[PDB]
Amino acid sequence: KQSRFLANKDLGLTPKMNQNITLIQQIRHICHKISLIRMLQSYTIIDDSLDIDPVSQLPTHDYKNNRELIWKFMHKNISKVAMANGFETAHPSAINMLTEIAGDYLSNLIKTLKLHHETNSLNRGTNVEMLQTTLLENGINRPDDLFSYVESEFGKKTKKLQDIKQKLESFLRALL
Amino acid sequence: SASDLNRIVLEYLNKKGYHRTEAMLRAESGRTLTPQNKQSPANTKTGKFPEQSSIPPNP
Amino acid sequence: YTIWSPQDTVKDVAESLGLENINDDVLKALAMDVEYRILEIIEQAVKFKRHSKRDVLTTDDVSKALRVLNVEPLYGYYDGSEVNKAVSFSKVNTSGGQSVYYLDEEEVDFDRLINEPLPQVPRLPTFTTHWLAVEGVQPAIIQNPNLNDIRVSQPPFIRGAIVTA
Amino acid sequence: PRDVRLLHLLLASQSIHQYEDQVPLQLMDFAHRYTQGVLKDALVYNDYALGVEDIRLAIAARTQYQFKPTAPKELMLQLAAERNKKALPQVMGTWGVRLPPEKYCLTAKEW
Amino acid sequence: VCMYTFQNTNKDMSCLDFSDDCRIAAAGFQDSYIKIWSLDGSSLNNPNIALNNNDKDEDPTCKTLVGHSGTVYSTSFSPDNKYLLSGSEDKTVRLWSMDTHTALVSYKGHNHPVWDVSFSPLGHYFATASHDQTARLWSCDHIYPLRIFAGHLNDVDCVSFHPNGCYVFTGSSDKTCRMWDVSTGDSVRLFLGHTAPVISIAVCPDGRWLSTGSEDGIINVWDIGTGKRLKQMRGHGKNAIYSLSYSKEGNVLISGGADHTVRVWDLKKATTEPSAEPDEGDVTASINQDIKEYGRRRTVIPTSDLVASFYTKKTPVFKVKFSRSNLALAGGAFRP
Amino acid sequence: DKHKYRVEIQQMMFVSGEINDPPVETTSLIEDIVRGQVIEILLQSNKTAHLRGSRSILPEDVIFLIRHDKAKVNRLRTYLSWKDKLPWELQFMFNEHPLEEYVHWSDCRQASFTFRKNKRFKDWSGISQLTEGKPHDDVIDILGFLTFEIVCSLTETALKIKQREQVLQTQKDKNPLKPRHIEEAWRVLQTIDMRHRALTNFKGGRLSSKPIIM
Amino acid sequence: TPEEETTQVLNGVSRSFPLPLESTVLSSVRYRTKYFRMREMFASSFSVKPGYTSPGYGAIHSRVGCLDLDRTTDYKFRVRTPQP
Amino acid sequence: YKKIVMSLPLNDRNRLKMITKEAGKRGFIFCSVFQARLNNIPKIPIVTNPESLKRVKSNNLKTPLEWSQDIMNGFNVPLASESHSLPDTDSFYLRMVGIAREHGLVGTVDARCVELISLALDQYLKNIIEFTIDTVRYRRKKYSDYSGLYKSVSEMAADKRDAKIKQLDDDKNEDECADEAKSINNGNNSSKDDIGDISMSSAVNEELHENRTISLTNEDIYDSLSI
Amino acid sequence: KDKTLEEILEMMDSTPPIIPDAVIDYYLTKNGFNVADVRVKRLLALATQKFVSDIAKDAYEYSRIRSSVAVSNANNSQARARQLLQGQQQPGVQQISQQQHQQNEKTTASKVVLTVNDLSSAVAEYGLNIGRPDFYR
Amino acid sequence: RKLRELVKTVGIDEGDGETVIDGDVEELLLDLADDFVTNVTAFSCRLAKHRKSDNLEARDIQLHLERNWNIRIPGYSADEIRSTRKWNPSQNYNQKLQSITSDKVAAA
Repeated sequence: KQSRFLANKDLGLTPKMNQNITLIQQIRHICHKISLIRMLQSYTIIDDSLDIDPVSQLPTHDYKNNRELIWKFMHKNISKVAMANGFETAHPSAINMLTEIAGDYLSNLIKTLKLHHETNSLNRGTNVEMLQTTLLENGINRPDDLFSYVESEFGKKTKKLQDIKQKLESFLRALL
Repeated sequence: SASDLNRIVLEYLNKKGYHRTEAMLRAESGRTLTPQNKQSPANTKTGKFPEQSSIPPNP
Repeated sequence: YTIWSPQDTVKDVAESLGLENINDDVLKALAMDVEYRILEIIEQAVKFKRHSKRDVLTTDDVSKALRVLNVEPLYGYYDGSEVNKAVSFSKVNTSGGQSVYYLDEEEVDFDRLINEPLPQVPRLPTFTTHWLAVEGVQPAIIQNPNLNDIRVSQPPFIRGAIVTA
Repeated sequence: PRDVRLLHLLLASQSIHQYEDQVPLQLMDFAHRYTQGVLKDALVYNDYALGVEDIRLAIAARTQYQFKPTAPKELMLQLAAERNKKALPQVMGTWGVRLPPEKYCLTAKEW
Repeated sequence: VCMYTFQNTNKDMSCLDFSDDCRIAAAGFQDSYIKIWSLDGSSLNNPNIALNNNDKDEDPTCKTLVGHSGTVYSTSFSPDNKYLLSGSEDKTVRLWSMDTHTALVSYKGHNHPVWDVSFSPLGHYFATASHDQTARLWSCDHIYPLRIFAGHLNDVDCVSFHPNGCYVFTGSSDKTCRMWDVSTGDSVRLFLGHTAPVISIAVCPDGRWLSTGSEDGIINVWDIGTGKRLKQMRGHGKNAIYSLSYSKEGNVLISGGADHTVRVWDLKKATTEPSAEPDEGDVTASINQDIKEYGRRRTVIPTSDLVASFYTKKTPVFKVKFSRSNLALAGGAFRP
Repeated sequence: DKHKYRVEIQQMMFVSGEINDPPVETTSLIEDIVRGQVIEILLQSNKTAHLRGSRSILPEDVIFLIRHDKAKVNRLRTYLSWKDKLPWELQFMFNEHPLEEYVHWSDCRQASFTFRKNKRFKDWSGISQLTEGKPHDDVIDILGFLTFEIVCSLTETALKIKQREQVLQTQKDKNPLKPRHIEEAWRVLQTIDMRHRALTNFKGGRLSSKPIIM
Repeated sequence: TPEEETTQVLNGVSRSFPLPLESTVLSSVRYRTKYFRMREMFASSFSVKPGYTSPGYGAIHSRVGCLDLDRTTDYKFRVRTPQP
Repeated sequence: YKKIVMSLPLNDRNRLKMITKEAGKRGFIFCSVFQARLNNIPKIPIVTNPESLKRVKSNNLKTPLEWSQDIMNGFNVPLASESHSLPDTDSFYLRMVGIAREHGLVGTVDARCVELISLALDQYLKNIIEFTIDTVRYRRKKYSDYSGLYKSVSEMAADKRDAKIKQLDDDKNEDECADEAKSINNGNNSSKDDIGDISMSSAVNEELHENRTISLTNEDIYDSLSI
Repeated sequence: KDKTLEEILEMMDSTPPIIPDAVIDYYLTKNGFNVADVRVKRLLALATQKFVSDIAKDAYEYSRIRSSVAVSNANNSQARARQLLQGQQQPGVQQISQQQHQQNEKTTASKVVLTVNDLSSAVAEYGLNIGRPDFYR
Repeated sequence: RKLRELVKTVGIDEGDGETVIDGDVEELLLDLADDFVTNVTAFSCRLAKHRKSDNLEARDIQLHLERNWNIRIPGYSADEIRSTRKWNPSQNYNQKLQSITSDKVAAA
C-alpha cells in the first residue's frame, strides 16, 4: 500500500528538482574526469521511493501526526533543496538548524493565516485578501514571485545546467 | 521576630483607627476557629437551591 | 565570586571580541549577572516542566523559557529519533596550559541523508482501565504492584511512605 | 568540560536531578551570546565616555525589553484597579453555558 | 479507585480530565490536539437518526480537536458536560462543543501561556491561571475578561472556586495562595506556611476548610475564618501532588500525585472534631516506616492522618475525580 | 570637517530631477549620509574580507554587499565596460570550466564623485582609518559608483515625497529640497524588507540589524 | 581526604546566590505623574503637626528622595520623614 | 556525600575558590516593595562633595530650591494621554529637564535633542502605524512593479501588536494595550468616566426639603456625576 | 502581467511542490486552522520551499566568499583553462604543471560544507542571532 | 490633531485606498508615545552622566536610539556616534582556533 506521503512524488516539481539534482551531479562528474586529466598532467544516485514499512501504514498507527516521521520528511525535502544550489556535504547541525527554521517559518505562516481567520475586529478581509496579506506579512511581498521562482529554479536553472553540460561534453570531446 | 510583628500589628491598628477594645475584640475574633455549620453541604431537608435571579454574585 | 566563572569562561568571550585586558571586578560582576540570567532561565524551565507533567528537564522545557523571557532562540538542539537524552555530549579536550573542549562533529554527504529510510512510528494512543482498589486494599491483579519491590526500586523521597489498610 | 560539570552542580544546587544532555550545552550557548552582546555594547559605551558601571549601562540597555521585569506588582495592581471598577454584568439564570453573539463566535466563517 | 491508564503517549500528554457521568475523557497533548475518549466504548459520533453518509472514515471511538497552535496545558469540563474549555500556551482559551466536535469561541485576554482553566460550580463563569502572575475572571458569553486578580509575586499555577461560586482561590509559585472576592476583585485571604510552589488546591464541600498541595509533597489545611494552619499532611514523596479530590459527603481527601501513588487522608484527626474513631490494633502499623533502611533523615515519616496509599506501578496519576457514590477515578499515562 | 563635496553633490542632483539651486543644508545632509554609508560599506567589506584571510579588499568583495540587486550589479558590470565573473555564481561552483542643454544634461552625468584622483576622498572618507591593508586596486571606482547611485536614488525618492507632500498640503486646506525631505527619503530607503524580517515576527525582541546600503 | 573537600565544595555552592546588577522596575509615566499630582494636592491641603520638623523641600511638601549629585548608580538613598 | 565522581575533576584552583563564596558580597537591595518605592518617589539632587560643589557653583547652576521647582514643573506638564495630540517643544523641554533633574543632571538640556526626540517619535509611530496598515489590506499597486476606505480599530492594534511584537517599548504601554484595549460589547466606552456606575440606572434626587439639609451618600454621587 | 492568486492556485492544481501533503497537514493540525483546500496547502508548501531556497542560497554565497579557494578559482578560471587547453598530447607537458599541483591538491580536496558558522551569518542577515561558541573551556 | 496628520502622511490614497484611525487607537498610540519619550530620555540621562558631564546633549539620545532601537536618524552628531571597531579576536583566541583546527585535521 502506497502511503500518502509518496503521492505527488512524480507530479511536476519533484521530477524537475530531480532533473536539477542529477544535472548538478552529472556535471560534478565531468569535472572529476578533467581533474583526473590534471592529475595525469602533473556517485550514490537519488532514491525517493523510500516508504516507512507496510506495518506502520496500518490505521492503528499515527503515521500522519507524529514528530519524527514529519521531521524526517522535512529533513529529506530540505536536503533536496539545499543541494540544488550547489552544496554536496554538510554538518548535521546545519541541516538541523535549517529544518528548525523551515518548521518555524511554516508554523508562522499557518499562525498568521489562523489569526487573520478568527479575529474579532470590525474589518475582516475576504477569502483571497487574507491569503494575500498572510503571504505579505511574513515572506513574499507579492503573490507573483512564486511563479517567478518556479520560472527561476526549474525553467532557467535547468537550461543553465543543461548548456553547461553540453559545453563540458564538447570540451571533453575536444580534449581526447 | 513574631512579637515585633505583633507590635507592628498593634501600632498599625492604633494608627488606622481601631479602638483599644475594638482591636482587642478583633484579635480575639481572629484567634478562634470557624465553628461547625450543621447544614454544611446544605442537606436537602433544611437547605435551599441558589436563586436564579440573573444578577452576579456579591459576598 | 559565584559559581559560574572567575575568568575561565567569560574572559574567553571577552577575548573573542578582541578586548585584551580588563579588570577582575568587571569579570566578577559580569559573570554574577550572567549566571543570574541562567538561573532566571532555569526557573521558568522548571515551571514549564512541572506544567507539562514530567520529571526530566528536556530541551523543549528550556526552549519555552526562552520565548517567555523573549530570548532569541537557540536553534539546533532537536534532531531525528527524538528519544529521552539522545546522548550528544561528546566534547573533545584540547591541551595547553588550561583546558579547551571543542565539540567534534562528523561531516556527512547529502545523498546518504536523502537515501536514508524513515524510522518506526508507534501506535496512536488508547487507554486501559482496571481496579486500583476495591475497598482500600489492592486486589493484586497483574496491573497492580507488589508493594515489596517498591522498596528495592525507588528511595523513599520519590515514592513516599508505604502504609496499607 | 569544566562548565558542563559546573552546570551539573548548579542544576543540582536548585534540586534538578533529572535533565537531558544538551541542556547545559544550551545554557552555555545562551551565556556565550549574552556575555558577547553585553561586552560589545559595553565597549561601545566605553568608547563613548573598561569598568563595572559600563557593564551596568550595557545590561540596563537590554533588561528593558527581554527578561522578566522587576517588581511588577504595583503596576498590575493599578491595572487591576482600572479593570475592577466596572461591576459585573447580568448573568443568565437558566443554569447553563451561554455563548456570545453569533458574529463573535468561530462559526459564521468561510473557506 | 478505578484507574484509567493511557498507553501510547510518548511523554506528550499533559493533564487530563473526566466529565461527570464519567462518559468522556479529555487529554491535552503537546502537539496541539485535544483527544476525546468515550470511556464506555460508545460511538461518540452523535449520529442524529438521519445518518447521511461517511462510514468510510475511521472512528476508533475517539475524536480529535484541532484549534490550538500551542501546547494544551489545562482542560476543564462544564457541569452541564456538553462543553469543553481548553487552555493552551498560545494565548487563548478555546471552547468546544462536545456534541458536534468543533470549536465555538476563542477567549483572548492573556499575553502569557494559560496553565489552569476552571469552570464555576453553577457553570456561570470560568477563572483562569497564567504565567503573567495574574488570574482572570471571565464569562462564557464575553470574549474578554471581567476581573483581574493581581497581587501574587510569582505566576499563578492552580485556580478553584468556592463551591457557591462566590470566592476564587489561586495558588502561586511563591509558596502562597490567596482568596479573592469575585466582585470587588481584591484579595480577602493570604495563606502563608508552604515551602514550595502550590500546584493543586481544593476547598471542602463544607466550605470552612481549604486544602492544598505543593511540589514538596506536603498537603496542608487551613480554615478560612482564622486563616492560620490547622494541620498538614506528610505522606507523599518529596515530589509533586498533581491532583486533589474530596469525599462527597464528609471529609476524606484523595491525593493523586507524582510518586505513582493515590493516597487517602483523614481531615479530622488532630482538630477539635475527632470524627468517630473505632473503640478497640495492628501489626503493619508503625513498623513500615520503622524499617528505615535508607536512613532516618533520608526517609519520609507519615502523619497520623494518612491511612492508605495505592501505588500504580510506574504510571503517574494526573487526575483524581471522586464520583458521587464512594468510587473515585484516577487517571494518568503509562510512562515508559 | 565637512562641506567638501558640495558642487559634485549638486552635479549629481541635477541628473535625477530639477536642481533649483539646492541649499547648504540639503547638500550637507547628503554629504553626511554618504560619508556614513561609505564607512559602513568599508566596515562590512573589511569584516568580510579579513575572514577570507586577505586584508586587501578585492573588487568582488564590495559587490558582495549589493548581491541582491541584480539589475544594479548588471549596471555596475556595464559601468566597468569602458575602462579602455562573480565567485558566488552558478557556473563557479564546479571545479573546472570550458573555454541645447542636452549636452549640459550629459556632462553632469560624466561628473563623478572620485573620478579625478582619490586625494580628497581618502582623507575625507577615511580609507586608511579602518582598512588594515592596502585595498586600492578597484575599490575606489566602485566606491565612486556606489555614491553616485546613492545620491541619485536618494534625491529621486526625496523629489517624489516632496511632490506627494505638496499634494497632501494642497488637499489638507482644500521648489527646493529641505532636510526633512532628505530625512524622510532616508526613512523610506532604510525600511527593512519583509523577507528579511519574517523569522522574528511572532517572538518579541528588539530587532538589531545593519544599515541598508543602496 | 576527598570527603571534607566535597562537603565544603557543596557548602560553597549552597551559599552563593546571585543578584542582578541592573533591574528596570516595570512602571508607568501616567500613574507616576498622577500619583505625584494627587499627593501634591493633598499634601498642600492639610498640615503636618510636627514634633520638631516637617518633611519635604521647596514646593514638594511630601516624602522626597535625597539622591546625591554624584553616586547616581547607587541602589538606595535617604528619604525625608518628619522628625520629632 | 555522593558526588565524588563529579566534584573531584574540578581543578584545585576552582575548588579552592568555591570553598570561599558566601552571602554578603554585595551592597544591593532585593526587596521588590522597596525597589518599587524607590522607582516611585521623586528625588532631587543634593550636594555634599566639595569639589562638585565648587564645580556646580562656578557654572552658575543654582541651589536645590530651583531643581525641586523644576521637578514639579516637569511633572505638571499636560502629558500626551490627556491632550490627545503629540507634544510640542515647550512640553518636551519641561518634561526632559524634569527627568534630567530626577536623574541628577543639574546642567542645561540642549535645544537640538528635543527635535531629535520629535523625529524619534515620528519614525516610531510611523513604523507601528505602517505595520498595522499593511495587514488590514493588501495594497496591490504598492509592493509591485506591474477596496475602499478602512479605519483601524483597537482590536487590530492588538492583533498586529502580536503578529509583529518586536515593534514596541515592552513597557507599561504594551501591557495596557494587551490588557485593557479590548472591550466587551457592554463596555460603555463613549462615556464621561463615571456613567458606568450602577446608580445611574436607578431618578435625580431633588433638594432642600429639610431644615438641616443633611443628605445621603447616594445623592453625593449624583452631585459628582454632573461635573 | 503579475500573476493573480487565482492563477497561482489554478497552476498549483496541476503542479504540486516538493513538500508533500502530510507534512503540511501535520503543521496545520499543529497550528490549528483545519483547511480542506489542497491548493492552499500547496501554496504554503511553495512559500516555505522558496524561503528556504533563499536562505540556503545566501548560505552558499557566504560560503563561497569566505574561502580563498573559491575566489581564486573564479579569478583564475579561464587562465587555467588556457593551461588545460595547452595540456595536449604528451609532447607539450613539460612547460606546464608549475602551478597545477598546489591548486590540484586544493580544488580537488575542497568540498562545500554547509557550516554552522556560515548559516548563522546567513540568517543573521534575516534577523536571527545563532551564537554558538567555538570552545567551551 | 497631530496624530491624524501622522496617519495622513503614513496612509495616503495613492490610488489604492486610504487608511484612517479611530479614537481608541489614538489614545493607545498617544500612551505609547508618552511612555517612549520617558524611556528614551531616562537612558540618555544615564549616558550623559556616564560621560561625566551635566548637560544633556544630542549625542546621548542619538547613541541610545542607534544602538538599541536602530532608528538611524541622519547626522545630528552621527560621526562621533559611529564608532568603528573591526571585532577581530585576540591573539589567544586565534591560537586556540589554530589548536582546534589542528585537532580537527589530526582526527582525520
